[PDB]
Amino acid sequence: CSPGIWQLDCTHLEGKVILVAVHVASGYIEAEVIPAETGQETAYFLLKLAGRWPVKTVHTDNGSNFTSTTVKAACWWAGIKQEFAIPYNPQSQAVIESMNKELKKIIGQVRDQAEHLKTAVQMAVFIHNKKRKGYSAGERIVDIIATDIQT
Repeated sequence: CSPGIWQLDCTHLEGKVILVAVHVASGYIEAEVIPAETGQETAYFLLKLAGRWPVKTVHTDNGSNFTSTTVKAACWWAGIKQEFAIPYNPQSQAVIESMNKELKKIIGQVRDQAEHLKTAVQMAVFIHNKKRKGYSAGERIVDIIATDIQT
């Protein structure tokens, strides 16, 4: 997949909101637990992600998520463009559903090893990214980005 493409969605659990970002080419995930879905939270997460990885385009399965002035400002500042659903590449959509499915499963498995849901979500990200499938998603993302540096 292009190395600059990410998917970003929110999922719901225990009355809280989990923002889940997946780097399409590797399956690596980043997530945060946010009070409720807001354009301000989506924008803040996008700016954080773009300062950490070379984010070129972001796709989502809820296009309305990216309407607000504040999200448009964050994409403008960071130089991100939206990847328009339209025929969401079949291999790509399959990566995204699969990583999202895997994360929700892991959260459930570690949930009682943490008091708060946000702690279990980050234990689930950690497990997910370090799981060898072979290399892990964490290994794959650094390989892909590092290889992309050198034209």
